[PDB]
Amino acid sequence: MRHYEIVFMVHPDQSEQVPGMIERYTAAITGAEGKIHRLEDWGRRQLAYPINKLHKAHYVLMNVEAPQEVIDELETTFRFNDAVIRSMVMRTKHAVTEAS
Amino acid sequence: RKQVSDGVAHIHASFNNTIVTITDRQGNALGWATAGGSGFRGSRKSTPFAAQVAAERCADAVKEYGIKNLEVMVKGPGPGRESTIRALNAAGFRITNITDVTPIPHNGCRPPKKRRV
Amino acid sequence: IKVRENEPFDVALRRFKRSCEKAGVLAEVRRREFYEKPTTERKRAKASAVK
Amino acid sequence: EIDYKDIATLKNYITESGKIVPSRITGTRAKYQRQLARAIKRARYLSLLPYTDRH
Amino acid sequence: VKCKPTSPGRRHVVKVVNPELHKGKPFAPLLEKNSKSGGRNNNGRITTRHIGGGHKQAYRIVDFKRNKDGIPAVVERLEYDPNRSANIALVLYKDGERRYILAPKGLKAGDQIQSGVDAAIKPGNTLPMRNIPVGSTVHNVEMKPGKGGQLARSAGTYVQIVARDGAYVTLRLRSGEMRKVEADCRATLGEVGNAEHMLRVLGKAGAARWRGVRPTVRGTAMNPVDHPHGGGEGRNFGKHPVTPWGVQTKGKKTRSNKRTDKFIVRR
RNA sequence: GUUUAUUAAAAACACAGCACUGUGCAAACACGAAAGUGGACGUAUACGGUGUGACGCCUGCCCGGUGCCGGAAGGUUAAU
RNA sequence: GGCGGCCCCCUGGACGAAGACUGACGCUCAGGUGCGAAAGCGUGGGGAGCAAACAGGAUUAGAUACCCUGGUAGUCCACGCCGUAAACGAUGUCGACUUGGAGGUUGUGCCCUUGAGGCGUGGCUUCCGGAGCUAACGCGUUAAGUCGACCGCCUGGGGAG
Repeated sequence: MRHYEIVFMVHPDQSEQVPGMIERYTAAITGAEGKIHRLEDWGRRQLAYPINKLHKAHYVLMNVEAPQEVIDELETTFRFNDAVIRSMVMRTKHAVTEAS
Repeated sequence: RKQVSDGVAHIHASFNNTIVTITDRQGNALGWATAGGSGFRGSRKSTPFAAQVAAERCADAVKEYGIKNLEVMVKGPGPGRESTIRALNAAGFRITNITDVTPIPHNGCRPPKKRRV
Repeated sequence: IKVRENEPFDVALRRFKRSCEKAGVLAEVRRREFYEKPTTERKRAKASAVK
Repeated sequence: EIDYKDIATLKNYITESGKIVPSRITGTRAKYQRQLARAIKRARYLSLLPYTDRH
Repeated sequence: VKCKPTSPGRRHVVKVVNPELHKGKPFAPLLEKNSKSGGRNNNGRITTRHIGGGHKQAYRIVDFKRNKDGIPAVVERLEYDPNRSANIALVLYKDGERRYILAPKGLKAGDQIQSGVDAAIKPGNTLPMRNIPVGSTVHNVEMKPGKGGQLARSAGTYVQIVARDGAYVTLRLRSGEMRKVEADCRATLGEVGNAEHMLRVLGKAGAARWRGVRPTVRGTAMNPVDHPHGGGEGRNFGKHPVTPWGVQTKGKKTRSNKRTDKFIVRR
């Protein structure tokens, strides 16, 4: 229940794939019985560097009260996903529940 | 003979020489010249008079490709940092940007040590 | 590190990048770096500056 | 100032070279500055504090 | 030899410190499904493969193809094979059958053996590389995509799946890493079973090269009735190549079918 | 050791590691005119060159010449 | 010694505290136990960029050279005989030492927290203060001036590591 602040970057224009693909990431968190403090559609925002060439991403952030048994599974199912630009995980010093 | 309007000026400033290298708005060659190869080849070819003459002599050729304005791309400076910029603009090619991306280069690649010098 | 000039009569507004990135980055690196002996030297210099 | 909603209002402490200025200029208490330092860190790596001009 | 169990040679108390000392990998009888290898060279007639001495080949492990994919299985034993130094093991499949498989270092527990199109990523019989992740270890490789195992043995030859290379044309291996063969080939995972039997000398001799054969021992030295050299008096001293065919570098290949090697940096 | 019974009876040396080497595989070798049988029920840590001289250190150096070949900037000047 | 981003696991040391429970189970150590900067042995390699050797063009009173392109080893190390030299209060074990006063920092008790910290107060660290002690630089109580438990080293040139 570590309070994993996790930002993941998917492919920019797949606005119809992603609403369900968050359901295909949260599905690992509920399994754990772990729980979502915040969960943010950051949208088609631009990039700091030229990664995976379409100069934007579809950014998603969440703050999960979820155990260590999920995070190497999450890391895997972001990484094995050819639609995932980059993905990163911060944790603890309380929870965030306020949007960005 | 190209009517590109836009050029991209790789100003090799430099520590030993001066080569003002214009590519097009896409990335292939367009026009160029130098100090050392224009009549100077030795311990005398990077000088603030030479670095301005390199740019002016690059401009005498570059004119034929139909090109009015440019950016400046810095990826290896030296004597003199602003001299080759002023000298393309003097010779009428408008400097609308300076892109100072220049690789230092940073610690771990540790560039040539040479004589203690 | 990207900086316009406008109307470009060779304006020379390009000048403010001396603050660090263009100009300060040569403290370590020139041909060659310093390699040995620059680490306690940074804090040695703090004592020459008390004036 | 430990967390997000306040550091989007405190970008005044970024000097023009794109870096966080030494507090000599206002004079803050150590606890509060050392809080804001970690609020800034999470906003750096998450690009919610988008550090210097081109990024 | 730095792994465990390493099994070291004895103290200097006898002429044989090595060979291999491993307990727990010879068993009997030679179990129902088996066969042997035949006589001496007998090619018909003037034999071209030198020195011979060809008795006792002897028995070999009859399991090739190994295409039994998604029927799950479990592990009784592991053995040896002296033809390949290998870590070969007894795999009971839960339809109603026993096989002999080319398994890695300690694949027993009796474990969770199962393979195939999409169904598993586990320890797995023969597994299509197009269906599964990237990795260092691969082993089997059906040498062209329906033929059979390129490697019949787990002797350290790490053949390595690269990711998105050239439309499915993977592997990063030994003598030519642009071998370029399709991920429609089958893996098993993986290439380290018995390091120990091959990371050290077995002997000077041991049974592997005197009870049933002779190896090479001569070609150039003695009697000029063979090689291009060299008079006698212990002198030789000349220019003597491997005629008509060459030796210490030249290459031999021009054309052939497949012939996919593409860069082959040599040395 | 019983090894070239037949000059020596070893004062021959068959070991066995290995850098390089033959082949990305109808793999090298082809005995036979047609086998594809050795190697294979097998992969370049299987199998072959040319050898190795317990074991463990140790293999400085030195490219003038001649090997080994491998190449392509360019001249000698053939089928084409 | 010695690592520079952050994290999952084994979760070092600690060490700020309402206390509970036992009453010196203690300190400090030689032979040994672990650790062990430079280096050799590796056994198989992971085989950028730079640069000893490697290889020369060059500056030639000889360069057997330093350049400058090209150049490995050093980068680091699974694993383990590693002694070992510059890791100096030229210096352990420490309790009592209570003129002190000044900073640099860390945690924290108490304030109409109108406050730049006021009244406090240990720890981590440095500053550098009498009576003495005393050459000359000045060191001035935790510091060499008192008092001490030892596991020590200390046998003069040159004989030696």
